[PDB]
Amino acid sequence: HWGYGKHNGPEHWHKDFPIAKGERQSPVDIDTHTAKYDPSLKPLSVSYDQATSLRILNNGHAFNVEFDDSQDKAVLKGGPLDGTYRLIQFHFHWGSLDGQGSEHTVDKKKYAAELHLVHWNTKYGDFGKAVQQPDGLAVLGIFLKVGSAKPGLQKVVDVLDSIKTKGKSADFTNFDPRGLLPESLDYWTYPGSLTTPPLLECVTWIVLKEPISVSSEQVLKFRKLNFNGEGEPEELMVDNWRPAQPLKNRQIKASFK
Ligand SMILES: Nc1nnc(SCC(=O)Nc2ccc(S(N)(=O)=O)cc2)s1
Ligand SMILES: Nc1nnc(SCC(=O)Nc2ccc(S(N)(=O)=O)cc2)s1
Ligand SMILES: [Zn+2]
Repeated sequence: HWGYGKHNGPEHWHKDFPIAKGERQSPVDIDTHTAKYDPSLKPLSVSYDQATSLRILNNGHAFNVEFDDSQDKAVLKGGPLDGTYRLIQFHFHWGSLDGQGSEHTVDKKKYAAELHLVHWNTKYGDFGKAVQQPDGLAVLGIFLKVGSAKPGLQKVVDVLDSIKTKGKSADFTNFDPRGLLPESLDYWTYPGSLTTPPLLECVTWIVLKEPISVSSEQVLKFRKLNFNGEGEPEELMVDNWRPAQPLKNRQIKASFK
């Protein structure tokens, strides 16, 4: 099955998922000088006051913090989006070292990690139908750099010891994802894809310009997770990022001057 190793990593994915070589794949490098300011773009509306986290899961590729998406709560609107997108999960991608880990890059700069808050378009009724549509998902991407600790991340960090291996989950209620946001909601946006198989071309990407700072100790704890299941050979969960893909016929738009 697919993964991040030499024999099953991103360069192999196209054999089982030929859309890997498609026209709107993610991530991409964001060339800041060629991204054009679009004054028609709206401020992003992130309304996470209500949300309701349920669980955290090690799925063998990353860990997902999952939300109850059965009601109109935790929604992303505005920005480049038409209509309302509901939060279902967030997860991260990160490196073996602080100098790599992000999926998107900024003028070729790689951040230590990248947070993806995943939302589905409520006009398609649920996530499984939404991923079959070109405007089905909106993923809010946030870069992580290593410096000061992010206090709002620590509850996530501390539960990781309980989901070390693939297939482990833990109750994870009352986690407020507002604690993971930077101050500014300035963003870049472009049409793309899921960055893991099945690589579906269903995502409006919204990537925040301002990174959050996390501590070295916080990211070191991400790197203690395992790709493998319990009682299998230990493979540290590191470098679970897809490299930048060809931009092809797309424009990246900036919300800010
Ligand atoms: N039952 C088994 N499933 N997988 C194995 S290891 C060999 C294997 O399946 N390799 C492999 C499978 C899929 C992909 S891919 N194209 O990256 O999804 C890459 C590599 S033994
Ligand atoms: N009916 C279906 N249920 N689930 C699926 S695919 C699930 C999935 O692959 N989700 C997912 C994958 C990648 C990303 S990402 N890294 O944010 O582009 C977000 C979300 S199709
Ligand atoms: Zn992701």
